[PDB]
Amino acid sequence: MKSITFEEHYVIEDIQKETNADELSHHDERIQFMNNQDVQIQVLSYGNGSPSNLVGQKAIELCQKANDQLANYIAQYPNRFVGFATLPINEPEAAAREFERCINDLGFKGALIMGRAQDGFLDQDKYDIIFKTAENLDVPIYLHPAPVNSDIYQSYYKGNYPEVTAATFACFGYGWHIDVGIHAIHLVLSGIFDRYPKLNMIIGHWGEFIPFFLERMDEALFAEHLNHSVSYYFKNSFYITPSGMLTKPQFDLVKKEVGIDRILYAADYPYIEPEKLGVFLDELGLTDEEKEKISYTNGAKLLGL
Ligand SMILES: [Ca+2]
Repeated sequence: MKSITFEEHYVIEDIQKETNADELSHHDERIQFMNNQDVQIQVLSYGNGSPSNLVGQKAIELCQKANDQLANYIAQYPNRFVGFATLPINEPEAAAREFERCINDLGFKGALIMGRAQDGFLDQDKYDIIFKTAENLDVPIYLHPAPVNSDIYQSYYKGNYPEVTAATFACFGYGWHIDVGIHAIHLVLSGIFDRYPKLNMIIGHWGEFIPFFLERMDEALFAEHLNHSVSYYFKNSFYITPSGMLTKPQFDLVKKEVGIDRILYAADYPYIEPEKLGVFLDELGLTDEEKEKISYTNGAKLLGL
């Protein structure tokens, strides 16, 4: 059974010099992984050091270059890849125009945004245009982690242990996942999904802790200004992926909280190269219908394939 994978990364060497298997030129290594793991399509997004974290004209020009080079690559292998836009978030009106260009000119099927803006989370009024654009284009936004701000690193992650421990704790060990979950909650609480009810967002790492507390948020997080309960937005406007963390207890929690229709597959290639990607869905006690949904059908519907 073939899959569509949603959190698969690339970088461009020349863009990296300005800002190894992640390099877009490493085509054969990418295809070997996909073929061996029964992956039909990788949805490609910029990886480490994305130009989306830069400011002004430089951020604009480097995102345009990344998107153009990605589109040239997909045009060579159109049956195996779909593109997600890289946006200069620190320039929101320019980001919304680049989003439109990616969808309408480049044939991309959404955007992946790493971290947050230089001035905070994307619930701020100035970023509303990005979400409005995504709904208008009928495409999702994948909200991905990135390094936390220095004030969070110093308050929460530095402690009585080595610096390498503090850095990994702040990043992929825990911290940047806590951060992206909080960012996604800001988006819900700000009413983005009441303004743009057809908008869908995607989050990785089994929901960035959010599914652990859905029932508790409905009971304890006061949000009477929204049209729906807090949990409703995660069940109806979000999709969740594993990001190559192929662990059953988290899958079971996510299935009970959001349901099978909201789960998409993802490997986090090449930062994770999960050897069990092609067999994991067979170890969860799922029906063939459920396996088909997670592997390809939920994603094919979302991407309009
Ligand atoms: Ca990733």
